[PDB]
Amino acid sequence: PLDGGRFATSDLNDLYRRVINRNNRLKRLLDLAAPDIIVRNEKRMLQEAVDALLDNGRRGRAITGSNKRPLKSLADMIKGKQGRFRQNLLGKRVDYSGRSVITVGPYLRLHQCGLPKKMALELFKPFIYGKLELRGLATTIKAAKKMVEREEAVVWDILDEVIREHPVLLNRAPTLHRLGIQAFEPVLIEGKAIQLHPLVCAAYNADFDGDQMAVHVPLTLEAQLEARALMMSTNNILSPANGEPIIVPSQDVVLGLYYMTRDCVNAKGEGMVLTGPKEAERLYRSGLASLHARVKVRITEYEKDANGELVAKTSLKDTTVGRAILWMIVPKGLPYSIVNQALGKKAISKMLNTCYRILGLKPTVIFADQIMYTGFAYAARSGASVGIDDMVIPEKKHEIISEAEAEVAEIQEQFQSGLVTAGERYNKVIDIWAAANDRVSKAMMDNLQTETVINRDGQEEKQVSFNSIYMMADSGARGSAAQIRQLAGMRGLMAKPDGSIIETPITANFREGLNVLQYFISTHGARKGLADTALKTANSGYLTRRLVDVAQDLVV
Amino acid sequence: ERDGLFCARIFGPVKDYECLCGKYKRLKHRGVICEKCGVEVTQTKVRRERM
Amino acid sequence: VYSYTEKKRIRKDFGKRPQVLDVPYLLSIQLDSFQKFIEQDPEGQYGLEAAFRSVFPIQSYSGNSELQYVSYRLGEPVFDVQECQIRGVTYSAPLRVKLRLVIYEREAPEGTVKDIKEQEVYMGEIPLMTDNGTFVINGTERVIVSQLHRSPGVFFDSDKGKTHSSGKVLYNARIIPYRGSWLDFEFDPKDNLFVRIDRRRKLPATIILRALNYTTEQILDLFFEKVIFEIRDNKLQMELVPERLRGETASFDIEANGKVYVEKGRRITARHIRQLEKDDVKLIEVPVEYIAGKVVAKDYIDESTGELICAANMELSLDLLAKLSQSGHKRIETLFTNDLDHGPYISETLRVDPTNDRLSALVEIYRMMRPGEPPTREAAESLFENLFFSEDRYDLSAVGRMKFNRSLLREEIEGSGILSKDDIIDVMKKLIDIRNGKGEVDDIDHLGNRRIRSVGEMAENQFRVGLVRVERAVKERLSLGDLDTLMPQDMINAKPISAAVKEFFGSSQLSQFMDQNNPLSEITHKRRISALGPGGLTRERAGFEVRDVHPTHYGRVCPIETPEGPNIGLINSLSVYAQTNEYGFLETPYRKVTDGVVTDEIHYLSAIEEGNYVIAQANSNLDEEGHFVEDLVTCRSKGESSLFSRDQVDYMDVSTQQVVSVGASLIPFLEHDDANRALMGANMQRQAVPTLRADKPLVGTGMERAVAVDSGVTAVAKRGGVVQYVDASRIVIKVNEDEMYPGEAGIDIYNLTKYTRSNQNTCINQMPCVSLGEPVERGDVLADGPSTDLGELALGQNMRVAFMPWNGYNFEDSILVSERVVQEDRFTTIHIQELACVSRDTKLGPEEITADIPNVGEAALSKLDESGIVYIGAEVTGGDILVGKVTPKGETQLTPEEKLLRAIFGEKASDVKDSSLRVPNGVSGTVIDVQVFTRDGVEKDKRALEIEEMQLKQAKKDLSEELQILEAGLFSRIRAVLVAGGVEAEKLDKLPRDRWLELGLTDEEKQNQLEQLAEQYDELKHEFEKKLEAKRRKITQGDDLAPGVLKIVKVYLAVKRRIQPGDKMAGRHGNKGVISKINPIEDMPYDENGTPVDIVLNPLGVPSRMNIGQILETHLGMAAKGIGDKINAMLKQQQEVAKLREFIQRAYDLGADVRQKVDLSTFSDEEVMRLAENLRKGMPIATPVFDGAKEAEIKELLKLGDLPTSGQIRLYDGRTGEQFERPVTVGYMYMLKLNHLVDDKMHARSTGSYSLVTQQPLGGKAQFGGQRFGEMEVWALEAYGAAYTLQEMLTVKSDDVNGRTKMYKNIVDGNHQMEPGMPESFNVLLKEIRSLGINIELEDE
DNA sequence: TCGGAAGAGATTCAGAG
RNA sequence: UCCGCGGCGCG
DNA sequence: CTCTGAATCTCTTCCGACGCGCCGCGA
Ligand SMILES: [Mg+2]
Ligand SMILES: [Zn+2]
Repeated sequence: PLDGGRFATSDLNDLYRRVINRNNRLKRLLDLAAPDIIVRNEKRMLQEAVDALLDNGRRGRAITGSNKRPLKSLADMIKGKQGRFRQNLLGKRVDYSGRSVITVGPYLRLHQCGLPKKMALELFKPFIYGKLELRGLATTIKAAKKMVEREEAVVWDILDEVIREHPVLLNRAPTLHRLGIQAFEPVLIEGKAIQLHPLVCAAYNADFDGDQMAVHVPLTLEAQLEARALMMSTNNILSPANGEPIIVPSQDVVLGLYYMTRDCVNAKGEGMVLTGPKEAERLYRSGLASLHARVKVRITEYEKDANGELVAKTSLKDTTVGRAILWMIVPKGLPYSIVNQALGKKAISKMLNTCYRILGLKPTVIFADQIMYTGFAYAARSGASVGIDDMVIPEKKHEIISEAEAEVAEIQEQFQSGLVTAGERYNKVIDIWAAANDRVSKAMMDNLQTETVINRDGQEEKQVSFNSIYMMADSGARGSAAQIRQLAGMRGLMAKPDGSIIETPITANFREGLNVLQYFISTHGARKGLADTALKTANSGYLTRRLVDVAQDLVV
Repeated sequence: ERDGLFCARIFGPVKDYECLCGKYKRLKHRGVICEKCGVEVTQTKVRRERM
Repeated sequence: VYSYTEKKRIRKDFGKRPQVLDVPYLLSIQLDSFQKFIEQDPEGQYGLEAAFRSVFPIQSYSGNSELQYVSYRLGEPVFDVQECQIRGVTYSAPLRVKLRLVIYEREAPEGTVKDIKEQEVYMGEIPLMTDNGTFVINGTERVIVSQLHRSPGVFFDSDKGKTHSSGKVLYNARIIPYRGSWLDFEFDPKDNLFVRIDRRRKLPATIILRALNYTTEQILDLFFEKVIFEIRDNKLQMELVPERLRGETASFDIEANGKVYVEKGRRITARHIRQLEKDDVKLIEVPVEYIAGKVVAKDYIDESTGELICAANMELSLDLLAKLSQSGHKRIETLFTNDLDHGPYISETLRVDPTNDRLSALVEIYRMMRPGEPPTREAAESLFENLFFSEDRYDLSAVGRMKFNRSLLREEIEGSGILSKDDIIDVMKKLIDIRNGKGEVDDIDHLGNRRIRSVGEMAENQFRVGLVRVERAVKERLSLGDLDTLMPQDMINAKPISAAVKEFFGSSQLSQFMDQNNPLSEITHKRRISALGPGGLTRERAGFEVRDVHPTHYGRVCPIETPEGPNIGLINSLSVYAQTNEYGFLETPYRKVTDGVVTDEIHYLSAIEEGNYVIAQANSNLDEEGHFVEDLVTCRSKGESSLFSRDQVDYMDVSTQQVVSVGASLIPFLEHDDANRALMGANMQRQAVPTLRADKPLVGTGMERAVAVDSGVTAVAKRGGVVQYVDASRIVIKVNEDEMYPGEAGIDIYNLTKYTRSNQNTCINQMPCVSLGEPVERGDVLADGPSTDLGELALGQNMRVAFMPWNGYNFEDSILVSERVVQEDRFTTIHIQELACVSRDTKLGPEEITADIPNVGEAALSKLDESGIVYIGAEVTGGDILVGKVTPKGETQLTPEEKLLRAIFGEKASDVKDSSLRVPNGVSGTVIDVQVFTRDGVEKDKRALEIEEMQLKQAKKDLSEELQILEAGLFSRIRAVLVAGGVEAEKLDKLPRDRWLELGLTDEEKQNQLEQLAEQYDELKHEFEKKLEAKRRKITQGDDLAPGVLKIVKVYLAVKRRIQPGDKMAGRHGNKGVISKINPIEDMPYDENGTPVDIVLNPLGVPSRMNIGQILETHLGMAAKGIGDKINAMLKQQQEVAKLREFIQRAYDLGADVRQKVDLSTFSDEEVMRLAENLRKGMPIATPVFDGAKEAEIKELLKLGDLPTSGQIRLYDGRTGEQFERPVTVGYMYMLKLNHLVDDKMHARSTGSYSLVTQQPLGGKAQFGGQRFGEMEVWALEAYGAAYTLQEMLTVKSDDVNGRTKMYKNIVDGNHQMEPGMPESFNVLLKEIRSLGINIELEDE
């Protein structure tokens, strides 16, 4: 039925009605002894009607309705992405599910996700009915329903009681690889945003610029045992694509660790001796020494002996206050040398991997959580920030560009004298512009990367710069040499839509203003890339569907 | 309508144990046919089944 | 100099480049095209008159009678625009046409009329564009997107061998009409020429050539060039152009002037050609092999027998040559095949053709076009002729003619819209020339080739469809019956016209629903250009090449504003200055160069002409003489940038910002950031939501004024004067004496849209921003609208931002917000939701609105009146009843035992049930308006009668207040005229106003003016009474509503919504972020003076996204408020205004060579004080897009502000009280809320409804359905060993009609059992497969 | 009441008789 | 309590 | 000079992610 008492007829009903009408017409023309050609025409129409009923559009022009659309025959109910097979037999809609905008929560342990109270109440309403009647607070389902809809705080106590060990599944569309669905043990928060642990968020391929996520609750106890034993994020440390761990920090965590382990030639309290890492932590927190100061410290480490015992060793080593602080969280069994250098992303990755191979799963999990906490805290205390003065422009650049344009004028006038073909003139100009761009990039990196500061004894000495953007790139937290090159050095050649390279490179960097011409020609690459990814997604999805279909039978 | 695309006499009643004629209304006659019409006293689920 | 109004908050410009042309009226395309559509026109060029003349007159031959067209006129729209929006009726006016019917006598000449009848036909109703450029359809705002499509004409195209893949190149030329069949011509890997019609089939071209009235020999003579040979005995001569020799290899000796000279086996070169040309050779003697291998050009006849031995396109058979030479026809004609220049393609087509004659080709074409029927000469001839040459079945519009000629290089510019023989043969010759390689294919993506079609053309096309349908009806009526005893009023049926036009405005793909988040969004949606729609393109078939930027986009289409995702490239926005040429090609302004001095004259160019000339880059520096400083000025020409001397330059760009649209133009510091992020920011800016209180943006772009005024939301001063009166909702302005017209009251009034549902549920409110007695100027803004302050765009808000990682709460673009922001309601927004209640005369008893609800507590009903409607102003929450409605349930017969069971149970099993409207779950708010609409003949209830009474009282008081104000103006004009001389001011003062108007002070033109205004007063009171009578009947009259509904009730619910974690906020440079934490104000980092930060952003995003510009914005913010802070303190100490005056003058002078040059010495001190009052909250800074503030100027401004020169400051962590070792960038930034509030998305379903066919749970939030466990997730589960949860996901939770009941039971009982049945969708699949006639069944039961 | 790839059918060319 | 079709919108 | 097989050409059919959200309309 429809508004106003109308009815939407399914197209199948109309096709059936047409076939019925043609059958009735043919039978009437037969039983009243019609002439030959009339009954032949009627039966040909009937055959065409049956063709329409089964597979309208399979031959010739398709039948159509008032909307000028082709009617969906029976065959169309099974063919195509809207077909019954793909839409319903696979990919069912499901009860006991919710969706919400995700949000960073750093205070969560590894295996627990923050779930809004309202969603929890709605999802577990049947369980709440059950337990509420079981504990005798409600007698009938009507009583339970009216009580839960009034949110009598005893319902909140029951709700806190029910979920205490009840894992839930979190899913992010598209579920590109099996990590896309994971299991978590919920924690109840007021608000309306689902809170994730950032480490697993990195694995989800998710971000926090507004990505939604869906949550399902398992019903049976075998199902929740499966969710705990198989799917819990504490198990999915190793990706299936390769043996390396998937739980790897990025962004602020890596920046914080990098800052914490970087040393400088001269700092507050350099050269003193600390009887233990605890005293290093004290001296830092009391403010009598900066993290970067190099110092000798007494440290104990352990090794897995030939029998399997953690035999101890203790010695004096040269290190930094920050490095001792970080070492204090390291579990027993790893060698101190793992820490005593500027820790980048790859160093942390191999550190987690070596922890997982040397020790069991749970020490690695605890190590990951401690890493996340300490990295965030010390990054915050660091106060790293980016300013306009940081993107230093190498003053050599003007000279190099003047040289390049002089050579361009030289080759152009050489062509004006007819001494060369135009194609080789183009090639020479392109080559000299590329050479100049590389020279400018090298000058920019050299100026940015290192700087001079006074030593303890009162003399100048070079050291790796603490320039913020360089620190972000060098740590591997974010960015790359290409992005830094574009930010400060001249960004160079760009391609016409045909892929050919424009003779005149974009000379201004991002810090100085780009003229309208440079900007306009640059937009070509931007829209090329956006269209590129837009198209690539579909092909990737299609290819994955294929591979899955071919290989789905194979089981050990 | 009788003999129509939705003819209850063929496909069964529109409602559980309700004859089109209104002859019978409850499960006391469950599984019997009406005499005024060929509809059967059964559940609506049969509507999904019968071809 | 500045207007007085603009003296409030004089924004500081920084642009160095002067501006020579103000931005045009932003909506001009829509309004002007619609005006062109509807306005009267004597020449019948466009619109209604053109459409009518293109069909009328209508003549009947057997009837010997004619229908002909006098004129058209458009009636008055019965309803105003706000009435249409309230009552849901399309804003339309009646189409009136003057028509004449003619009957002649039955004797020659047929032109001898005998009777004429004339009358006016109400042939349809047509929508009118509102003043803001949007149509009103039903109850909705709709704006028609102007389409961009391929122009009609002829194009030439090649594929790089992709089809055949052997490495050759294939060519095709296509002709596209405005309407009618396509033709395209194509080559082949075998070099044959083929023609196809609407891409039906593939046929040799000669078929058409002989279908055209040309014979084979004529075809060869026309297409090819001919060479002549002579035979005498057995000596052979040929007649030669020496150039014709070029290309061949001189394998045989060749003679000229009686001497023979050839280097055998060698190719003839230019020295040979010159030798022969100076020889002036004419006829030469050649061997038999040379004439061998040459085609026979035409038929040849032997007179000794009357026989033919030569056919067309035949090779030279030496036997035939001997026979014809002995017969006497010693002359022979042949074609020439240069392997490059003179390909034999047409000859090969003539060889491969199946047809032999004109009629054979005609019938073959007919059977191709019309399969399955016997051909007939008349049928084929009629089909061909009407197809190509019936000017009503096929038409190249005048633009088609222009492009067709100009691509064929013909001198003519105009011509008949139908093709012709010469046109076809010329285009075929051009295609041949392209195949030879003496030309180039056409580039269709080029912007000089595609055309903008506005609303007027689509409207007139649909109206023409209506006209042709009506014409068929009229000719049918003329054929069927008499001609004298009827009037054409009945002959014309309006139904097809109204059907077509309403179908266009409602249904059409380009009639898309309007968006109204903010004035900028409305502007950009009105201006938007779409490549899709009728005759357009499809998202699936759009390849990269149409999406990609084309170098002639510059200055015409903004490259930045395109939407993201699958629609990218296919949707664009007009650049700011681009306007439509009359032919629909885009047009851009330029400044004339005249011998090194820019003339500052303006010329408009299209992509073709722009490509032809040399245009200089905008940022080129100039002297005051107009000479460029640099000699080697950089310019662009023919799609390439280079350097040129001062004299070569032909044109100069008008302004720096002409490459971008408004949406991009708003972004400050655009010249400093990547294109991806700029694109995302430009698109996101549209989604901004208007805040509770507007705020100016500190770092603007000057464009805000133009956009805010040009949009329809703000009330603009249409007539200068002085503001007499203002309240919360009405503005009354006294027009000055000189500006007012004679006989006018000299007073104008405006009424503000106080509160209404926006098209995306946001608020729409107008707030006055003037005070009593302030002068107002023509074009001033009197009342702000949403996101407008003092007439400047006010989308966002100003926030104090520090760039610093903070305890992971800003991890991965997350935003952390200080509670102080929440407490000040900085981002609080007001939302309106509209709910409808429909009362129906349903079967089994009618359904009525009432307060008599069964099975409900009385407290809820107390919120309602006795009629069953909530009182306005009542707070209401989720699950509560707003209006009570009740449905009868039919008989619901109970057996007596069930009757007594019910009786012992209670009042249950009632035949009458609740159906009342309920608050949507989770929503709460306050009820602001209630509306009823009801069918005629039904009684108005208490709520209905009370609201009708209040509405009629409102109408009466409004009309009477208008009367009072306007009569006060009229009598003020009486005073003004009477004081001018012969005064009796006190003698009148004793007399009442009626005496004033009646009495005569003099006997002169003044008394004529008094009489004129007295007649004005009589006329205005009479029109007032007529208006009120019409208003009262219009209010009291009922409504049509819909079938089956007796009465509808609509209730309006308003809700105040608050910033909350999970909400999405973003900044203009395109850095989205979800708010992930609110913080007690104590915990936020605070600077040395103790003022906390408000928003903490992650810095790590900046280098990787390359949004460097935003950092600069931050710095400017810290500078801007800096001055504000200082001036604020300078005000707070209450010192002499002269000191702050000189300080402000310094702050304006601070720029270097800036165009601003504003001086305070002309300002009086109270104006200076008002300026300071507005400047207290910071000094707004204006930075143009590509001529923005430089870093040196930023540093200078900061230094004058006493802030750190680097822009970084020391900072203390509030949570510990310690100090960060690194300096931090803290400044001011402009932030938006993105209308993706968390409470609109959070959703959860334990159980609920289920679908009919599939028995699966419903989908979507509205139906309270569940999420979809898509197949990718199923594969994810399969990757684990997690079988049991998969089985539970499929069977019990989803589709088992009994298993889920069992599961619900067991869960309630506390036992987590499971019992998997069978998915009902599987049974559905089985039944469908069986119904298909294929037997499928289970086995081993 | 569009471009690309693969398969099937039809037509043409070469080799063998 | 509902089959969609078209459209924008965010992932 | 003719017949058959193989090769080539022409015509027809199939396919080009997953997920949510609003609006309109529905002979
Ligand atoms: Mg995302
Ligand atoms: Zn019966």
